[PDB]
Amino acid sequence: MRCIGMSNRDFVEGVSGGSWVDIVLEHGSCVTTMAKNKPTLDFELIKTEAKQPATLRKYCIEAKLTNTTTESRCPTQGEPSLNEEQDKRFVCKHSMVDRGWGNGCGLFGKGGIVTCAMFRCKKNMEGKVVQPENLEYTIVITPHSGEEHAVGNDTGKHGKEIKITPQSSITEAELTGYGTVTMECSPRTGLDFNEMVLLQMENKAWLVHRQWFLDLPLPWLPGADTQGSNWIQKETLVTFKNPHAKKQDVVVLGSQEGAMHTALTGATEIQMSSGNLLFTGHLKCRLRMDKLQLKGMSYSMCTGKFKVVKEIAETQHGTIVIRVQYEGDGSPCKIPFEIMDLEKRHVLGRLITVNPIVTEKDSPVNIEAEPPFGDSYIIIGVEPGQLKLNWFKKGSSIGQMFETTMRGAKRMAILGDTAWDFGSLGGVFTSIGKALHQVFGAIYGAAFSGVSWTMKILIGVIITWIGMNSRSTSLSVTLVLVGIVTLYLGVMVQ
Amino acid sequence: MRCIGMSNRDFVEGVSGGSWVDIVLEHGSCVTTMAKNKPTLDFELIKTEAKQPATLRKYCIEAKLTNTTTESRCPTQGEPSLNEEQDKRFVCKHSMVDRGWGNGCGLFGKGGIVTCAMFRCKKNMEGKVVQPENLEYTIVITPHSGEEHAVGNDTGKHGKEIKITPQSSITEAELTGYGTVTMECSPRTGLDFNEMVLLQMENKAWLVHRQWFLDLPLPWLPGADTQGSNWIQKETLVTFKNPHAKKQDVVVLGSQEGAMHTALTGATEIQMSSGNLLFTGHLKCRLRMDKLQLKGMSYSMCTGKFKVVKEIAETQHGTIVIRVQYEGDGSPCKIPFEIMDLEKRHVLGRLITVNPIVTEKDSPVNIEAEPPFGDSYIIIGVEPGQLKLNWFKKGSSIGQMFETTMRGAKRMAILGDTAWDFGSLGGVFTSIGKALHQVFGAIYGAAFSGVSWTMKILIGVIITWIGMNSRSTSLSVTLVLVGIVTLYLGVMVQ
Amino acid sequence: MRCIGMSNRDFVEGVSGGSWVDIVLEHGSCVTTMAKNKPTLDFELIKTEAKQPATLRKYCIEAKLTNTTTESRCPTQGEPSLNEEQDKRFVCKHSMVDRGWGNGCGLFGKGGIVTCAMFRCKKNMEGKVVQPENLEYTIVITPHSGEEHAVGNDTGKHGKEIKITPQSSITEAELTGYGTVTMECSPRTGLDFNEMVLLQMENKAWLVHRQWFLDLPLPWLPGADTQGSNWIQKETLVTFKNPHAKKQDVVVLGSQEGAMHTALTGATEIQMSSGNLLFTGHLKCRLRMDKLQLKGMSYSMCTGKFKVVKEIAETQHGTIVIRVQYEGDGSPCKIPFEIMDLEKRHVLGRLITVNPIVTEKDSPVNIEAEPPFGDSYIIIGVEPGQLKLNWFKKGSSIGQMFETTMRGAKRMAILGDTAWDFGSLGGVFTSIGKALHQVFGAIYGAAFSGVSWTMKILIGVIITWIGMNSRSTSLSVTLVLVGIVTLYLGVMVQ
Amino acid sequence: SVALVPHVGMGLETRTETWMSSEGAWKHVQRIETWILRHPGFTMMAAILAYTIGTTHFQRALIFILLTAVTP
Amino acid sequence: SVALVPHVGMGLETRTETWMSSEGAWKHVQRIETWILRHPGFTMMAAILAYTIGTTHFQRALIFILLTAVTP
Amino acid sequence: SVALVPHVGMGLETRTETWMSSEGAWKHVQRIETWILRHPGFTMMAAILAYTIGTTHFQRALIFILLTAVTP
Ligand SMILES: *[C@@H]1O[C@H](CO)[C@@H](O)[C@H](O)[C@H]1NC(C)=O
Ligand SMILES: *[C@@H]1O[C@H](CO)[C@@H](O)[C@H](O)[C@H]1NC(C)=O
Ligand SMILES: *[C@@H]1O[C@H](CO)[C@@H](O)[C@H](O)[C@H]1NC(C)=O
Ligand SMILES: *[C@@H]1O[C@H](CO)[C@@H](O)[C@H](O)[C@H]1NC(C)=O
Ligand SMILES: *[C@@H]1O[C@H](CO)[C@@H](O)[C@H](O)[C@H]1NC(C)=O
Ligand SMILES: *[C@@H]1O[C@H](CO)[C@@H](O)[C@H](O)[C@H]1NC(C)=O
Repeated sequence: MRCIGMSNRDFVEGVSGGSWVDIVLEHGSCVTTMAKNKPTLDFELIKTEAKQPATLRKYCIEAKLTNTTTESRCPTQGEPSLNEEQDKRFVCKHSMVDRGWGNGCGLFGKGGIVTCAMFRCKKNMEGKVVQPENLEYTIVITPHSGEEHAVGNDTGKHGKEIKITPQSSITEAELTGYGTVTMECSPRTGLDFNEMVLLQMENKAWLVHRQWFLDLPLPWLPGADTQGSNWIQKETLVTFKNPHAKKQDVVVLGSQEGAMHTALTGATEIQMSSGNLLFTGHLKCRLRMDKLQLKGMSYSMCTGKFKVVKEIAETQHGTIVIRVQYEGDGSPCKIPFEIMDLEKRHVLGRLITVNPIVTEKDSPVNIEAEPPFGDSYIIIGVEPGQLKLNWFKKGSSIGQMFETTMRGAKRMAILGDTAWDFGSLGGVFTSIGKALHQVFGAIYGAAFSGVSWTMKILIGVIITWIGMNSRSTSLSVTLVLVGIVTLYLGVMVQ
Repeated sequence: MRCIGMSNRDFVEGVSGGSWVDIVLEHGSCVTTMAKNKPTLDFELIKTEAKQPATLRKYCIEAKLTNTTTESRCPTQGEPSLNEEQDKRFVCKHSMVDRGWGNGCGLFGKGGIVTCAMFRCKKNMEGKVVQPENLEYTIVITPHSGEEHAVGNDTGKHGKEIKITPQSSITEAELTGYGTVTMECSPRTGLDFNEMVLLQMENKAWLVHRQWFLDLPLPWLPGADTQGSNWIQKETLVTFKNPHAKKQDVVVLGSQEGAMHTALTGATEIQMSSGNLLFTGHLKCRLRMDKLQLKGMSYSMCTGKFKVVKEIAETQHGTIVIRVQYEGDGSPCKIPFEIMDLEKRHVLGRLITVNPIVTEKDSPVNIEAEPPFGDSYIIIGVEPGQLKLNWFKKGSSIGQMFETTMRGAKRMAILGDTAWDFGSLGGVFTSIGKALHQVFGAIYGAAFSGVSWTMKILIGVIITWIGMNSRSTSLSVTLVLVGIVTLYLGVMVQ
Repeated sequence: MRCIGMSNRDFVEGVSGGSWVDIVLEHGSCVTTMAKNKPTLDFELIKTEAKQPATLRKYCIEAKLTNTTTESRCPTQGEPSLNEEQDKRFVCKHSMVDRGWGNGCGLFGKGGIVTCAMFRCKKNMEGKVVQPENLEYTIVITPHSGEEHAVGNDTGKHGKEIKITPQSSITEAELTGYGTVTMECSPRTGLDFNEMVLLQMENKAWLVHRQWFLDLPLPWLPGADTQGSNWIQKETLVTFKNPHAKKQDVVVLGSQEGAMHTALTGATEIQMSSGNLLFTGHLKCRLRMDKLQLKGMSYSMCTGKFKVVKEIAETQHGTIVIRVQYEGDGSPCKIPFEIMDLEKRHVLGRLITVNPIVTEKDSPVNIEAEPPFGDSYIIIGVEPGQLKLNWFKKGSSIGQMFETTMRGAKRMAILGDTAWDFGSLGGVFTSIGKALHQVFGAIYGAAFSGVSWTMKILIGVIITWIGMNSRSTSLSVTLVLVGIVTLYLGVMVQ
Repeated sequence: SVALVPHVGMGLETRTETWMSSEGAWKHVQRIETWILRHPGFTMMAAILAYTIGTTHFQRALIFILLTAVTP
Repeated sequence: SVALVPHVGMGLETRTETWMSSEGAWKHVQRIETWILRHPGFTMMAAILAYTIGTTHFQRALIFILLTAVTP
Repeated sequence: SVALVPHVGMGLETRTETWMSSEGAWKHVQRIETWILRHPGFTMMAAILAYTIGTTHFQRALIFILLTAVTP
């Protein structure tokens, strides 16, 4: 029910070998899991808690230069020295100026001049590395219970909250009346934090890459530093000018906060105010619904009447949600919800909300179902009191095929080799497919390691042109499909 | 004498047709003019006063967002309208969020959402423009007189300060006893300030191009604006993030002072505290020494002895400076300075300080002279009392030829067609040469408009390869010349 | 007289164009000059007083490490920092060590480790430079007078000690009764100290090259440093050993006195205890003996006899010295000294001590003369009392010519183009010869920059083989000549 | 500087849009187009240079766009 | 952004050194070298892609360096 | 170290004897000789390598002595 308001929503219709199914819950997305004789649930990864963060490296974004000292030396007499050079807090630089009789020297030439300035960092951004073992993925599990307000309710108090932690890969989620479900997640595999840093700067946090964070041209100090006075590579925030080769002036650059923000065009924004809250990534888990039972399966069919509380509203994927209130007696019962064609030969559409029941009297219950394309009749009640609701669902079979193909392609582009395990029930076919996709993704990451989307498009066009110009067999169409994959990855990014 | 301490020093040795000579005085360099019957002068453009600055455009570098309001609209109902939409102070951006029953809507889909935030700029930078007639070039003229404190005295109190103003082109300089000299500049020809902007930010000023300044992607307001509340192109300092397509939050970027300093890798810094002080650029104009006369030319040759106060010191260009004091009687006299060879047969080295005289008794006299390469005998006194000091100047004739060729090439690469007027004595040859160089520089600025030095080197080697590959006559040599001048221009940058 | 005891002695027999002759005085050698009707002189550059030395760089040769501290960092958590890293006195180095549960951390991998040790240099060496204007070449001039112990007397009190200084190049030397001589030398051109450094270490001084001194891999500080705590390139004396990647132990290397001593093979040793005393190099200059007069020319030929005090001793160059005492009356007179053959047809040998006189009665007078090869008779007295002294001088004219050619080749190898001025009397021939040799020596120094004598012999043999293998005309003989002169410079070295 | 090296292509892109996903995607494209409009002489010079260096009717446009985008 | 499109080559260069004259000259070269040593796979991929597209032994290396320099 | 780089060849040699001019002039030849005597296998290997790489009867000995000299 919570997954209904979500735009990018997925539907899993597979259980085998013990009702185990591998799904991939995303922060911005949500997965609707359904089976034949098992209740449907809605899994949404709503939060990721990262605890005990270890500081990796602190960069300086805005600094200041005090105690500006400068001393020149006569030509052919060595370099000038300063008592502040021995202190690495003072950024120093040597250059050559014009020395002559007018500067107090005896010779005319290029004399050495040293300029030092105490480098005091005004504001610094912090880099924290978190081990993949101290993660805490918050997952909400909303069962399709047909509540009055369960549809799209993101406030909570309708589903169960599970804190997936690597310390306990095995865990059980106890629902209200649906029993318990098993969710074995792999937080160490998906979204590994061994090469990711939680860069914090002025109440704004990003999930940056470690290799990109280490080579940032800014004055930095290691995380073990508690004084904050020593900075490595101070020349990145400090310039030395030699106007007219007369004297050397040292100048501190402005606040690099704007430069950092325009340098984080690929990093994902997160929340770090009191706790490290990652709201991005994915979490792949196997779900087992053996102990999960249908709530109200023992309830009989109620021969009462139903009333339409909320009109039928079609979602973005085609599933319609109808709110119906039971009028007759015997409130615990199974709603005779069906979807047939106009002639009513048989049930042509499927039900998203498996086994819709009425919990209490005078309680509008929500029922979600995927009707077929075209005109259809939704039957809600029994023969005497029956609601025959006519619904026209737009789209076609080839249209839905194209939409689901594009959705799968986008999922493979976003998750890489993890999307091949989404909804996978096992077998040799999906196994070799995931293996080949992992090999191809490794090759792609080796090739396309840090390129932009425009460069991706350009390289894809070049590869497609070379493949079209390739006259030999078994090599042209491979290059063409590689170019098409690159074009798709370029047009589908960010 | 002031020109001696300068490394980038030029020597003009030509006067004709009324003793007029065209010289380009630069801020970082200085010019030493000399004649055969007229005293040598030293010209240094030490300051440029730009008065009456008019603010053209104020850009914002650090802003602050307040009164963050947002409004979501149901799908198929248009875009949400707010009272802050008409307010130009509030920056807004429309987006699409997931709307359904969980958000208070009736339908499920992509509903419009607007988010407005009051754009309050806390720190900003200001661009000013000055009319070319509002300039005031401060030029110091230190004639070679021989004061012990005159050699390279940047403090002044030894020469004449001329305020070249475009309103008064022809100006006069009255020296102490050397007479008067004429300078006609009209700076409206060089350093066109109609296309240059003085950009001030946190007490740091730069001289940038007008087109580059007006194309800065930052929130700006016109200079005529006083309230400062209306900013154009606010979206360059704010980001509207839509996490999970649930809500659209706007966040202000950091201070763009560091990004601006990065964007000024080719701009020249100047001083702007109370008045616009340009310490860069050039001024090519004409100097007339017809009214100038030699000071002390009517004096006889004193027979007394001389003593060396300061030893002979060679400058970077090869001219040596000797500070000697007169001992005998008859203080106003002419120093018999000469530079002969080992055999002492005929003078070879020329005197930079022409007609050295003794002004007062017990006062050291400075004498600058260009000795030949190898050993040279400097004779300061008369036959009975004579200071025959031998000096060894390193280098060769081809060495000085290559040095002056590189100096002229650097001057050309810096000044465009303006360097062809340096030391120009008139005639058709230099005129057609300057015209051809101006045409070539126009085509170069059309081709090499705003490329970097690396791109300059790349295009140069590409043009050189194309010229070496071309087999046609009169097309390969010009292409190789274009390639090599592009190589030299790319090498000599900053 | 003083020049007789010298092993390396030169004889100049040329004066023209104003009674001037160019001679090159060396420290290890001496120059015996003579004219036709002018007294012979002996010039020996005995000392070079370098004054006003300016330290340009001080290298450390032995240090000690104190306050050795170290700390390791957990893997994947950055580098470890220390409070001593901000002090440049503490040499530090970062590395990786095996970190796991046994070391106190949780992760198993390569954790960062740093170790800082205070670099306190206990003993070091000092490098100074002296300006060419601050030199003082001490030259002794001993005229051939014939005292009792004047021959080979290196203590002094026999000639005049002139201090050639560049402050006053032209200077006169007043002898006892031989008149005055003129000698301007300009120590600037000979052995220029602009590219040389006086290196002092444990009361032992050397005259090193400036480039070789600046590129010494040792901890150095600029000469302007007065505290001596901050050093540059301390990693050359301080190494960090990490056995088995467990811990980084810092240790300082041994004292570099022996390494420097073996590194100063091509350097010439001098004395620097209270003043900079250079006892090496050369000084080429012109000597004018136009004012030089013969002492005792007004004395007539005495009739008294002489007695031999010391036997005739032949020097290393072929000249003989005879000590005779006058016995007759009228001691001030010109000794009738001559060298004839058996038949005594006319004089065959030349007299070194021009115009030998007896200064005082009963005082041994030393007479030097160069007899011809073979048998000769030295006539000392008049026919009443006459000393018939036989002398057989071994050698021949071809042997003397070969020895003179070898001496000239050695002088040209030691002084380069300066040796071509030795004994020069002007003219276009010697001028073009010196110019050609100067260009050849410049090319030689550009090719043979710092090669050793073994590598010199190797390249000489290679060039000789190339010349013998090159069959082209006017190009192979030059290669063979280059190979021969390279072989000669190799065998005549150090 | 740091702003010169962006965070694109790092492989950490997920379903949720990243920082500066709206304007940062076409930032380089629009800045290159504005640099072209402000400097057409260099664009036509690079075009004719690539035309004279390609001689294949395909690599000319490739070299032209590469030389136009490589110059910041 | 603002940091992009620096004020280089605008023709206002004079005898005096400009702002960020020491580090700003080799800034692009150093950042490209760093980006290459951090991602050599793309470097070898662009080299292989240009070796089969140049066919003149000169356009290969040119397209290679252009591809390695155009990527920020 | 400093001992590795000698002061020979600088051109400052004069008539007077230099520091360690007696034993320091032939020390390289002596050390090469004793190194060849201590390591005859590498000497023979360099000899046969220069013999099979020269094939000119002159470059063989040159490359041989070069290989025995450049190896400390
Ligand atoms: C630097 O300047 C401040 C303020 O003038 C002064 O208090 C301090 O002593 C100076 N020196 C250092 C090392 O901070
Ligand atoms: C410049 O001239 C003034 C005149 O009073 C003198 O005091 C000062 O020392 C001079 N500067 C020098 C010689 O550098
Ligand atoms: C912004 O909020 C402040 C908060 O008190 C209010 O005073 C002000 O009127 C508001 N401005 C606008 C334009 O809404
Ligand atoms: C979500 O559930 C809570 C339960 O108290 C309810 O108050 C709220 O109105 C629900 N939200 C919607 C949009 O129906
Ligand atoms: C090193 O240690 C000694 C004594 O252990 C102490 O006197 C000295 O100050 C220390 N040096 C430092 C802390 O730099
Ligand atoms: C050298 O001269 C000194 C001083 O005239 C004299 O005392 C000495 O005897 C002479 N001979 C020697 C061998 O020193």
